[PDB]
Amino acid sequence: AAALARLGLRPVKQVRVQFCPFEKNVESTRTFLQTVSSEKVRSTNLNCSVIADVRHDGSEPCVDVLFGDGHRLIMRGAHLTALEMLTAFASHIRARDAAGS
Amino acid sequence: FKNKTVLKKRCKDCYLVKRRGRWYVYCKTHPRHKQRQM
Amino acid sequence: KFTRSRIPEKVFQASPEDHEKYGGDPQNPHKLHIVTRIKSTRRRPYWEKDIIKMLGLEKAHTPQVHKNIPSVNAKLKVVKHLIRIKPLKLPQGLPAEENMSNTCLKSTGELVVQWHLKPVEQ
Amino acid sequence: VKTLLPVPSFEDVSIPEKPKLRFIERAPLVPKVRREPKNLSDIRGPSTEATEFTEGNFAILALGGGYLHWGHFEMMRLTINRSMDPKNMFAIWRVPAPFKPITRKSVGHRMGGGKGAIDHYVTPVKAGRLVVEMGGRCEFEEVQGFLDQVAHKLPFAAKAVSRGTLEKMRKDQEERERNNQNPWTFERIATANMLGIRKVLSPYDLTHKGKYWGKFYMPKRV
Amino acid sequence: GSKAVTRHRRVMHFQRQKLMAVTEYIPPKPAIHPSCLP
Amino acid sequence: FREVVETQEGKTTIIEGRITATPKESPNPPNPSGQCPICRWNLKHKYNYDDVLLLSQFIRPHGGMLPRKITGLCQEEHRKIEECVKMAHRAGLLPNHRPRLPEGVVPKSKPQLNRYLTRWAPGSVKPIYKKGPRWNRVRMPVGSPLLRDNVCYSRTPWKLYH
Amino acid sequence: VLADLAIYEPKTFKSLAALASRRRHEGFAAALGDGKEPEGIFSRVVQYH
Amino acid sequence: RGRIPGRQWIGKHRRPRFVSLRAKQNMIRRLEIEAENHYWLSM
Amino acid sequence: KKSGGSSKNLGGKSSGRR
RNA sequence: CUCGAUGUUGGAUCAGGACAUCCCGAUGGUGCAGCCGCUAUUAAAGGUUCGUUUGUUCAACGAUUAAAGUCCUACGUGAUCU
Ligand code: FES
Ligand SMILES: [K+]
Ligand SMILES: [K+]
Ligand SMILES: [K+]
Ligand SMILES: [K+]
Ligand SMILES: [Mg+2]
Ligand SMILES: [Mg+2]
Ligand SMILES: [Mg+2]
Ligand SMILES: [Mg+2]
Ligand SMILES: [Mg+2]
Ligand SMILES: [Mg+2]
Ligand SMILES: [Mg+2]
Ligand SMILES: [Mg+2]
Ligand SMILES: [Mg+2]
Ligand SMILES: [Zn+2]
Repeated sequence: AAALARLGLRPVKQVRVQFCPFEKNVESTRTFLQTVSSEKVRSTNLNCSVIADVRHDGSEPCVDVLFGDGHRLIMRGAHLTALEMLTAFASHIRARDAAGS
Repeated sequence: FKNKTVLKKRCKDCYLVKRRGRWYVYCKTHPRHKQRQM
Repeated sequence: KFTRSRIPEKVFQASPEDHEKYGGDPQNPHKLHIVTRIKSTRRRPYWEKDIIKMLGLEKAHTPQVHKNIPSVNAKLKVVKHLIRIKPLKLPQGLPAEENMSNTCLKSTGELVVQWHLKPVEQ
Repeated sequence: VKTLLPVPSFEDVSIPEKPKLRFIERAPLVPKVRREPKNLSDIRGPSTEATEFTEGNFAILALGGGYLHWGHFEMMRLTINRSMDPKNMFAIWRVPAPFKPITRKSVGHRMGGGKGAIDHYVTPVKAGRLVVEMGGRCEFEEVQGFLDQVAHKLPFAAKAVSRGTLEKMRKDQEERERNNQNPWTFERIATANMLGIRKVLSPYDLTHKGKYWGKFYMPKRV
Repeated sequence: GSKAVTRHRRVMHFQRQKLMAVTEYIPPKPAIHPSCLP
Repeated sequence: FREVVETQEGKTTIIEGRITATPKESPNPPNPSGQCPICRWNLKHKYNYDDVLLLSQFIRPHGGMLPRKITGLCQEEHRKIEECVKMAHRAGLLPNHRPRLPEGVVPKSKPQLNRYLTRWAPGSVKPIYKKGPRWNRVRMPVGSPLLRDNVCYSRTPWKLYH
Repeated sequence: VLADLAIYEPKTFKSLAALASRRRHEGFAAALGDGKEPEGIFSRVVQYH
Repeated sequence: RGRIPGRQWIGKHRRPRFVSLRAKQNMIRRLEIEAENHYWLSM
Repeated sequence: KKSGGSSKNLGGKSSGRR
């Protein structure tokens, strides 16, 4: 959260974290929720919604990020680590922010 | 950079790195902490 | 100051492990030593020089036979670092008058009473 | 559930009335007149006095021989009295005040003309002696920091120790002597004068056994 | 010559140097490294 | 092993991960009691910098070392292989494990010097301008001291300083 | 004599080299063995008395 | 460069001499002879 | 060349009595 | 070592070398805004003044200079001079 709080959530408009907690492949996605739901990260931009959608459909976990530019980032966490998703999420924040300005 | 026989980290932001065959202390927060192994 | 060296008596008390290594019998001690000088008396104190002469060891690499008795051993201990000590072995017994002239001292320390200079038919 | 452990209690420990190190004088009360020989054998070989703990639990061990002049005592006193907690710590001297007189000849003069005049005094120290002893309601990690700082400034190889590390140090040396795989040792060879080796050795080498050379101590020697 | 106790480490007679070299501690070596066994 | 693929379609990026084929350790190791891959196959003290068939199993596709927690090596063997891999790269024995170059980068032509048993990185070493007397000679290290215990088939021990 | 043989009797010298090589290989075989093997044919020593 | 002060093998500062492998083996070989001398002088 | 001192200890030159 | 002689201060002349760099080059740190400085790393290719008094080496002083460096060379150099 410290590393992600330095960069901020300024270009981000929504972050939706979808997982089925009774499945066995959601730990990375739940760890991603823990980091982005932190008060430090969330306080960098109060206009960015962070949503946790819990399901019991048997579907694979997903992280759907909507930026203010209108672009989307979909990270499927069934075979991704929390570090990888946070690294990719940081990279796209570092890019989309430059495009807007 | 001050030459030192014994390298010591002076703050939490100092990091030890071995470059060009010798150890260095680098610090971005306080550049005065920079040290070179003698 | 450099002086004569007193050797503790414990140095000359053989342990059971030593008997296995070297093959001597504490209950049947050998009678005679084979003594050969293998070191120079140069750069050694005069008292060591003097004892080497007394033992007849002036010429290096020349075996001399000596009695294995306390008095002789006392001299040998002074110059133990200059010599090699081996037990004289008599596989065919002592030489007799008939075979006095046909003896040879082998490198094993065995004094044989017959020296044929022939191969063994065995 | 991180497992917690009990902590030692020092409530049973007592603190003296003057925990700090007393002042050491440059020269003894009455100045000496009789000039003494150099007698270098007072810093040579193992120490036979002040090798064990008496009151405290922590000390600075001497790993070599040397002479402590007054300048060394002031460094020890000030550094220790400043870094210690008087309420929970106390320190004592394990070495006497400088008593051995050291003569000097006036600068620029030639050899001869008698002996010089007494210049200063020193305290001889042998290897294996405790120089300062500390104790009180404290662990080893608390005092070891500034004790090693003092030990580094001594004129001989020194090191801060405790009742435990000193004991382990000694038992580790005995273990090395027992499991030594080398069939040849300095003691066996020297005592039996093998190879006539006593012609290059000293009479003291019969007791030092190759662990001591002049004032230097070699702990890795068995 | 120099005295038996010197401020520097005095050079040894060559025979004594050899004596020291030949009488160095040799640690017991296990047949199989203990870390390679259960 | 696991691959991570980034597919950008229009305005939407999709990051996924797939599980590819994974190699399996050969069956029936000669020393099942062994505690790491090296001693399980009786390889301790019996490999060198040029044993790329061995070394290549413990490195990443771009030549980097793999963590000790993943490979299962002990600290001692892990350090030996690490040094052996550095020497293998410097000797040119791993031509298909080169560093990743970003698009548009073509290294300039550099002088080719054949070398082997190279302990240090070339750029970090200074010339020996003053060799010193015979009794205090400055030596040129060859090989690695980590391999000092390797099986020696000659009566002369490995010379690590030339 | 060995130097003379090398120059003027090279076939005899090669035989001597072969003999030495054979005796050398027998040494290795013996050293590797645990005493089970009998002595090498060329390793047998003629005893005198 | 690399001069030894005064004469090489005397005095305070000397040329250092090192112990070679064969110097060690030579010494050990004579130590074994003397050790055996001790034994045969014990009976 | 500074002028030096002198030893203040006289006598003590007797030979051994045997 | 040299007294059946290894010529003894300073200067002139010509300088060889070390770098522990005075100036010029490249860098890190700074209680480095800038202009000036201080400190350290690297660098010995090139350069490093003229005068009054003093036998002086030095020192003081005048006027300059990018700078007026520290040392070794039989305190370099008298079969070259003084
Ligand atoms: S545990 Fe056997 S070599 Fe690593
Ligand atoms: K010290
Ligand atoms: K000398
Ligand atoms: K003269
Ligand atoms: K004048
Ligand atoms: Mg003396
Ligand atoms: Mg000389
Ligand atoms: Mg008298
Ligand atoms: Mg008299
Ligand atoms: Mg003449
Ligand atoms: Mg010049
Ligand atoms: Mg420099
Ligand atoms: Mg001159
Ligand atoms: Mg001339
Ligand atoms: Zn710092």
